[PDB]
Amino acid sequence: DDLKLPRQRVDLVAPPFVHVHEQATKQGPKIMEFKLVVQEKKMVIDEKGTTFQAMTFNGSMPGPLMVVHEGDYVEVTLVNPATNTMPHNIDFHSATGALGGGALTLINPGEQVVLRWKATRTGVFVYHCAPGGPMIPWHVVSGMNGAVMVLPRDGLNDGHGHSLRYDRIYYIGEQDLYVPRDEKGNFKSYDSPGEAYSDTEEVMRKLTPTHVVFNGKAGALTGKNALNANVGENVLIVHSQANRDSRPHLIGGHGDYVWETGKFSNAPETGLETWFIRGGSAGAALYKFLQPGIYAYVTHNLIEAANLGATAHFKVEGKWNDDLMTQVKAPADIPTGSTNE
Amino acid sequence: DDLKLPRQRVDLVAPPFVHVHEQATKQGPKIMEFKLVVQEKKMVIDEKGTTFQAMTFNGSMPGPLMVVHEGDYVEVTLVNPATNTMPHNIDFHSATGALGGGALTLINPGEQVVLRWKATRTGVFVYHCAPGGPMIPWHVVSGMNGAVMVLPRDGLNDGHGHSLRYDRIYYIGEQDLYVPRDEKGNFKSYDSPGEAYSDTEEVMRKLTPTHVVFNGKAGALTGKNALNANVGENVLIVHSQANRDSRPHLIGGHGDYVWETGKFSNAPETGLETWFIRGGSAGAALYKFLQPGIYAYVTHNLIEAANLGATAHFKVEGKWNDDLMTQVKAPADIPTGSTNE
Amino acid sequence: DDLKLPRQRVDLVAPPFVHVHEQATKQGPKIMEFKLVVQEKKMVIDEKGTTFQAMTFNGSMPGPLMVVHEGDYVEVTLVNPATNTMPHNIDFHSATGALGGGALTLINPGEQVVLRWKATRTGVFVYHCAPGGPMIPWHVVSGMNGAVMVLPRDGLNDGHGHSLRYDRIYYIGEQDLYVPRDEKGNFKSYDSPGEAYSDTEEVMRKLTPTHVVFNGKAGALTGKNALNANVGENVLIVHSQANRDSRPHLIGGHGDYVWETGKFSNAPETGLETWFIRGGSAGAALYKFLQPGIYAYVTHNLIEAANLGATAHFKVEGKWNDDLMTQVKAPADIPTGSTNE
Ligand SMILES: [Cu+2]
Ligand SMILES: [Cu+2]
Ligand SMILES: [Cu+2]
Ligand SMILES: [Cu+2]
Ligand SMILES: [Cu+2]
Ligand SMILES: [Cu+2]
Repeated sequence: DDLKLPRQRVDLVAPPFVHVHEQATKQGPKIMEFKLVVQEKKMVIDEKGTTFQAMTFNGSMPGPLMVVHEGDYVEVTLVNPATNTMPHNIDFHSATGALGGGALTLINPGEQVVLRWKATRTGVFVYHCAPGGPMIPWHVVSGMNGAVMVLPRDGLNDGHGHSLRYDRIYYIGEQDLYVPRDEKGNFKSYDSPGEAYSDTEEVMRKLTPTHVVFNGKAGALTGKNALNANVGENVLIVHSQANRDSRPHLIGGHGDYVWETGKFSNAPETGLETWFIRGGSAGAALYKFLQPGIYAYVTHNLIEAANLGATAHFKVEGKWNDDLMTQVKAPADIPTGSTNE
Repeated sequence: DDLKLPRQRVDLVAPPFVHVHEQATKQGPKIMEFKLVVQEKKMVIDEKGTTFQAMTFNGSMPGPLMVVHEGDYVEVTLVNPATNTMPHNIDFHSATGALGGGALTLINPGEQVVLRWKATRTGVFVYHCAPGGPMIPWHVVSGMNGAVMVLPRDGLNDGHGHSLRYDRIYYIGEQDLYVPRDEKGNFKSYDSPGEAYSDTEEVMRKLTPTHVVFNGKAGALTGKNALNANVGENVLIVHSQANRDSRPHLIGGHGDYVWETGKFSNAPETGLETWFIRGGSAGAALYKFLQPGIYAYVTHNLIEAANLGATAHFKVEGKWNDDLMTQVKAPADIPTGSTNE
Repeated sequence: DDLKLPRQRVDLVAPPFVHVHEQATKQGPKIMEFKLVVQEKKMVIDEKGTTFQAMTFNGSMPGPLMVVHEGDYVEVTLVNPATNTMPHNIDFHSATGALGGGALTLINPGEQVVLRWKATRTGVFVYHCAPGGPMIPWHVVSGMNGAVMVLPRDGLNDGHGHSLRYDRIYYIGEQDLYVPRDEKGNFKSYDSPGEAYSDTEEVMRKLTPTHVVFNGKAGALTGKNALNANVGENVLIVHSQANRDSRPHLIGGHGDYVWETGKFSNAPETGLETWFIRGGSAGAALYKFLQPGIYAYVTHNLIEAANLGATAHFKVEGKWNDDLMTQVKAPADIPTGSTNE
């Protein structure tokens, strides 16, 4: 029975940015059309230049954020070009049936498939490849995961009948990676994903990542690729982790409104210091910036954040508020008449 | 001062099934009588036939689910037959005082003990052995843990004054296991729990399980022992983990109503993709099946799920709903006029 | 523009105790003055006498609990005596701007600094050192972390308009430690923090602690330093973990009211068995003791609790309530007419 709704083609953009969308809408349900192209390729994952045999949707880790509204249909064309070596598929945690779509989307290199799923559940959700068996974790931790956001048609709210609107949105995909080392402790390089598999599975089995990165590599979202904001802006930070827990924290800020389980039918928690993304999920936090300067956005296992790659920066423009915080006395020599024992 | 209430003897059944019970009841408080018999025995824990020196309540991992109502008394006869080698006891996280009952239930082989605890707290709760000191984790990770459910007398509700009723209930006990390996990486076998202890403690200390299983072994709840359901049924899935965190996910479904901390005085969260069972607790999720087919129920560390044992299946009978999901175009060769870069 | 409020100097006390404070107050906002003195020193961390090159605020792990009210200003003098070897600073997760204060408080040995932050966010919050880069995790896991509590001016409430008042408060700071071992597996000793660093970083990178302790050492809060309470007392247990997740559980009790994300703008959950402190946060639980005796307070990874150091005790005075729990029959030989198969 043909589905007779308007169609809208969406052009995806690379994370941490997000394709243009409306928050609140008075449009009715549409068939929202997306295309994802699998790309297997070697990628650089850390500041020392370590390479990795990655597998991606659309060439990025994470895959791009898709945004629709409650009641829309999502029609995804998944493409597996013949330059790839592996079969792939896609599982939407937002979707109902057939293992999230994985049981309807298995494609060999040289094939494509078209899946439609109804967006009946609001929130942010993981999507990931899941070919079967041990290939499921391997494809996911090789980079084959992203997220989809299903907004209420009226946009976000605080769970107490007040509208919430973001000025800016960023998507932070966190990736646990498992890179083999040689006898001397150096990371090993491989010429194909298949050649990396056996050694990689051994590292995976011990459940300790070698790297934990945002946007696919250590330092991806620092330096010149820091995330911009301004004092007074309400920023939505979507965070996903398809395989392993995370504990996001905005250093020098808070989560004003946090859906740590990621589902907008639940009221957000207020005023959090650190929240928790359970592996296999996406969550989201709103924050209104109150101070200018550099903020570091981390997982608050600080070892992961500082030493395995999992730090992003915000650079926030505006005027400093000395009522909220001030340096009363700059560093000075301890007074000779001090005690301090 | 004798307690003058009606007595009801309950016959426990092996997980993942649950003894017969009422959800809502107009019966008053009763003394609900249960018996648990400790059994130390070698068990098979994975598809390659690895054996393990297990210690169990009632011969199963997990121990059986006990179900009572708020205000009932629970009178447990704990039996430690003289064929066992170790002292054992029982700690109910549902109970108040004496380390959950552990300080009143320590029995040598050849002894039994009778503990009564009042079910003053609603929810699902862990029970476990806890003899003292380093024996506490060892007995728990050797299999000596289960769960108890204390239902409100009016049954479950959504926290907004609407009754919730399940058509079916399953109990998923997740077990982290720590099996020693020899110099070549093969799992070691032992002739007794005591002989396994020193080598097992060394693996335990590094906090990385070798196996993470549902119902005591990899593949326990797949193949012919898949969990049955039908389209339209509301299924309650109780999940426990006595020692280590888990992140349950129903692949192709959701948690319609989830008590991830497991306590029915709190309203459930709605529409979750993945939830979180903190180690040392039980949680519960309701889901109404909307699509037929195979569903995989996992912890969403996919390495744990696919490679360490932690996958169950549901086989759901009914009619496919093409409005919720459909394969618009089956796999086909990428059109020659396609781009895809 | 000078801030013209009354000033109040607070004398901090060593954990697990808490400086005197009011729960509800009709005082207006004050500038609450605190001093923290960094101390680098070797400390004993386990029952076998293992030593560790620690770095602390005020000589303790955790640093002391600071207590203020919503709307107060907190003026902290941070002192780094010239006997220390390292630069230090302080990041308050309760504060807004400048990386929580870290970007305004970096002091060399022989210096001090004065930071003021407005207590605009209610809850319990971590504070920690964060000098920069890989020094951030190293200083934190060397002991440089504590917590601050920002109470509502009306004190705590249940989120349903009922006041909650504690009779007693304890602060449990949990510390993950990473102690190097030699080729034979023995813990290594060092003459300075700098000399320990390279070997310690290698252990940190594998993300598995060697020790997980409360109040700075295994057994700190057992034996003669057990935590006292009485039947009928409502006890607030503040728990922090600056780097790694924890799952607190009171063995033989419950969490009557739990803010596991730690922020008093959110209603607490009721009747929990086990709760979850996400690494980089503090949470809090109220419990009214109903039974006398020993209680063990653990992280419910029981391996961590029994074998890596993470057990505290409460010793509770009062009268046993046989209605809540009783030993119906003491241990006895299994009756000859028993079956039990
Ligand atoms: Cu794939
Ligand atoms: Cu998934
Ligand atoms: Cu036992
Ligand atoms: Cu327990
Ligand atoms: Cu420091
Ligand atoms: Cu921090």
